[PDB]
Amino acid sequence: RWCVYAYVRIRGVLVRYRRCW
Repeated sequence: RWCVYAYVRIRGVLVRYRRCW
């Protein structure tokens, strides 16, 4: 019951996104 963001390597770049349990 929590959510957190993370960064992924896409297009040789670092993109941030939001995640949830």
